[PDB]
Amino acid sequence: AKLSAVRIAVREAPYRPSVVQFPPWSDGKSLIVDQNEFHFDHAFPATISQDEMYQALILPLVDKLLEGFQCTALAYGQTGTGKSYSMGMTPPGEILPEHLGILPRALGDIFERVTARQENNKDAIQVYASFIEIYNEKPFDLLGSTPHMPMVAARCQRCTCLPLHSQADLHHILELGTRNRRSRSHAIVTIHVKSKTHHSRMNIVDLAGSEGVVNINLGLLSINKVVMSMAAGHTVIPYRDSVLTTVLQASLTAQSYLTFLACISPHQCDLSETLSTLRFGTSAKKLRLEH
Ligand SMILES: Nc1ncnc2c1ncn2[C@@H]1O[C@H](COP(=O)(O)OP(=O)(O)O)[C@@H](O)[C@H]1O
Ligand SMILES: [Mn+2]
Repeated sequence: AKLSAVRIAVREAPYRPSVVQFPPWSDGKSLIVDQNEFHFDHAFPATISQDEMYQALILPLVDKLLEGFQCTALAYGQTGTGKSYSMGMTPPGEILPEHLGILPRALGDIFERVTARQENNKDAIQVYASFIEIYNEKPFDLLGSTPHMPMVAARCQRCTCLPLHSQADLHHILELGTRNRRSRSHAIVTIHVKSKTHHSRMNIVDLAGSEGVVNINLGLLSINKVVMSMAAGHTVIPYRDSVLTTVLQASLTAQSYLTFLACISPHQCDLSETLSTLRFGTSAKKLRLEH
């Protein structure tokens, strides 16, 4: 069995001549860069607001998460392309309403839907949040008592989950987790939706720079492998090829959802970096086949 859906989106960062061109005639899921043509499920130009991007890219997942399916939204790309901004990895309180990312918007749609069905349901739903960090291929629980001690054979599930009852709680753990953060640092804030009989996760991954100057994008590449392995039942999925695919092992299963947000720079000087990001995207779309 394979994933329910693997979606790929691209978002252009604010300009400061853009190498990113959105054809005057297109399905709106295409873009051209350096004479090459890329086709994805979404192509957000720099003028698209947080709200629009969330409504189109994540909102749909809230329903799957609620029906019990594991969901992952992963942002990757060159440093400074709006990844952390996009996933809303900064404390909500200090951020203006229009600039709030996916994290706080998703938590709100979750609460609203849980409260709108707390009377008519199969059984009460509990909501928690975990904050993990991968530093130099080593998982760190930023919400635990030892936010500086690697994990092993127990990082997937074992990871302090703090209760969530309001945006205030999300702010707290986002503030806490941040203060516990010390050449690549990826963040994974998982919104856990637990019930007596079901546990579904919404993994919001905010990877570190993909630029250069096992490599640096072992996580990313490892995901593609893992994906292609499920579409053909290789009997042995390479979940351990990287900490990233290990920590997200319970979410990289059949019927689970995965979405990539490729953030790119519109600047000429980042041409090579922007192309790498786009190329990987294409591969992810290719492996995304058969699903
Ligand atoms: N779409 C956007 N709208 C307004 N400001 C943005 C946008 N995207 C990025 N920024 C700003 O650019 C800077 C870098 O964004 P950031 O997400 O931290 O890059 P990254 O996390 O990928 O290294 C931050 O000040 C962020 O607010
Ligand atoms: Mn960042």
